[PDB]
Order: sequence, then C-alpha cells, then structure tokens
Amino acid sequence: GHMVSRIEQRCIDKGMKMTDQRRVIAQVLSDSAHPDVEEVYRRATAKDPRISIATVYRTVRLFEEESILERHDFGDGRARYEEAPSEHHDHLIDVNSARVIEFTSPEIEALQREIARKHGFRLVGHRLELYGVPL
Amino acid sequence: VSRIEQRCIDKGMKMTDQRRVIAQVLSDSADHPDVEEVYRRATAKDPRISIATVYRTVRLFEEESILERHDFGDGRARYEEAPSEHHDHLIDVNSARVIEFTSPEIEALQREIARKHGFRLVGHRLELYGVPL
Repeated sequence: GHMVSRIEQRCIDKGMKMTDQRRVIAQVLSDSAHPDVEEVYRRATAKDPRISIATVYRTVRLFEEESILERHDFGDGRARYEEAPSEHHDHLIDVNSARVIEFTSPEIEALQREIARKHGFRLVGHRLELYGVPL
Repeated sequence: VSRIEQRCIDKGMKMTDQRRVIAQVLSDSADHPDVEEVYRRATAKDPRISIATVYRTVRLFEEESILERHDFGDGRARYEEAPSEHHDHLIDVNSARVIEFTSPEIEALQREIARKHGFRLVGHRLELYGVPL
C-alpha cells in the first residue's frame, strides 16, 4: 500500500509494472519540482538505501523513452528531468496505420465520474485509449 | 474441459489430473478463492493433492498469465481467471489498490465514438484515478 504519485500515475497510464524501486523513483520525481540524476539518487536512497545510481539512471531513461519524463540541459550541462506534457484529449488509435485520432467526449467523462462515485470515490484523473481499424 | 484448463492447453502447458483438479476448483469457484480455499476445495476432490502442489500450480498459472492474483479490498491474494477482455481499472490514489470494473455503458459509448470517426472498435484501455469520498 502506497500513495500513487503524479509520476506513478503516468506510469500506470502506460501499463508499466510498478516495482518497489520504480515506485520510490516516481515518488521522488513527483516531490522534487528539475532534479538531475544525482539529486533523484540521493532522495531515492533516503527512502531505500540499497537503490543504486545505475538503477536510478536506467529508470529515468526508461521514463523518458515512454514519454513520462522530459529531459533537458538548462545550461549547467546536467540532464534534468520533469513530468512530460500530457494530452487533455483521449485518443483513438488506428492500429493498422499507427495514427492518433483525438476525441473529446463530455458524455464519457460524466460516466467516468459516475463510476467513481458509485464505488465511493471522487475522480482525480483518467486516461482512455481506444484501438480501432477503419470501417 | 474447464475454462482454466483450456487456457493451459492454449499455452502448451503440461496437464495432469492434479493440475486439472486445481484448474477446475478455480473455474467453478463462485467467490475469488485465496490459496487456502483452493487447497481445501482441491483436497476435498483428491486428498493426495499437497499444499505445496497448490502453491506451485497457482504460481505457475500466474507466471503463465492464466490466473490473476488480486487484492479485492481485504488485503488478501485472491485468484480470478484472466478475463476474455481486460477489465477496466479504478485506482485508489491513496493506497494504489486497483478496483476492477466493467461498464457495458462506457463500452457502448466507446463503440459510438469509434463509429463516428469511421472505425470499428477492437480494444481499449481505461484507467480511472480516485480518492475515497
């Protein structure tokens, strides 16, 4: 049991497996607001002393590859990380062409709120991806 | 042939009578049994089935993605057949607990959305994130 951090939520959106080390790293990233890998590593080891710098580096790189993080050099030469932008619109994917079709459905969002409510929850986020082939 | 047994066959898994009994127990269960309930029900069918065989078999069915190990809100590992279509997920952001749900209602809207853009819907992934009221 743990709080799902904003970065962890992005990971879950991508269907990534949340191991203990990835969870710690996601939490550290969420609580930082443009750390470099050393900063992420020091903060992660403060939570789990046996997390290695290699593991931290590989994890932030994977997050970057899956567009969960963006990486930039702000001048000092260090690679620094932030939450990547997220789309407001949900997507329909044409799986044959690998093309994205944006859509918005206030109706489907109202239903998603109702589902949360029925289960005793207030909705704080959602991601829907549809997969299609042309008619 | 139980539903679980058929999954095993499709995956080319070695099947024996003891594995079939365990598969049958899982398939026939009205609740979502934990390993203790699987063992008790399996030994009632064949008393030669060991507690060790039960753990190994459920863990094998896990490793092979035929079974899903899941916390339904009681902190217990309970088992469910891996569904014909992925269940949608409502994630409690306070605990990371996943509530699996189905909504024929949302699915109808999903098909309509696909249809209006000129597509047949072939799958979806939906994650909801909530805090307890």
